[PDB]
Amino acid sequence: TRGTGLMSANNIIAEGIEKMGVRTFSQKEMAFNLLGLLTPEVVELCQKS
Amino acid sequence: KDTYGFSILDIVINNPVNLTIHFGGEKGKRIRENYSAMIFETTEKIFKEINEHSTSYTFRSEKG
Amino acid sequence: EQGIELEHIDSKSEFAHRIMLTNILRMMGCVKKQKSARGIETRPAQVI
Ligand SMILES: NC(=O)C1=CN([C@@H]2O[C@H](COP(=O)(O)OP(=O)(O)OC[C@H]3O[C@@H](n4cnc5c(N)ncnc54)[C@H](OP(=O)(O)O)[C@@H]3O)[C@@H](O)[C@H]2O)C=CC1
Repeated sequence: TRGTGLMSANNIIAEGIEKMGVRTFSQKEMAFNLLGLLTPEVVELCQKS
Repeated sequence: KDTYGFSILDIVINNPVNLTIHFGGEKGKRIRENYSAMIFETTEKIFKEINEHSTSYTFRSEKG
Repeated sequence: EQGIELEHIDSKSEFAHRIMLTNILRMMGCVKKQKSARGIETRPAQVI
């Protein structure tokens, strides 16, 4: 994740990393991914195991 | 408690104004089923808001 | 924790490990105890 916190300082090599077919995420993207785990279906899936 | 997710003794002792039943987990799902199976053939379902996507239901009143 | 190798693990690393592992376990336990003391068995908290 690019931006602040702990992963900042590594933003200058994000493009070089992504040149290998990898994905780096912004904080909005990572927040969207994490909020995807609070959806009703994922909640039920967590309740199952 | 096992069938509808509330204790009658709690209502008799504390007289709550509102009571919410939570359907999380297997037990909760079973209680939701027991809630959904109720009908008023005369075949309307009682608790018409409860369905397979309901996570909770709330009994409501004014004084108790 | 920046530039703290194995030989540098000290007070600050211990305090960070407390924050990031031990007190998250303690907070989970506290939430469990609070829901059990109230008979809540059908409204689990999701821990991300
Ligand atoms: N790429 C990434 O960023 C990755 C992150 N993670 C993990 O996911 C989480 C995401 O956080 P992230 O924003 O990245 O990291 P940050 O370090 O930015 O977030 C930690 C925040 O916690 C608050 N904090 C610090 N110490 C204490 C304390 N003693 N008590 C209460 N609050 C405190 C601080 O904010 P404030 O002082 O404003 O309260 C701080 O900004 C982290 O736990 C991280 O380890 C895991 C893998 C990759």
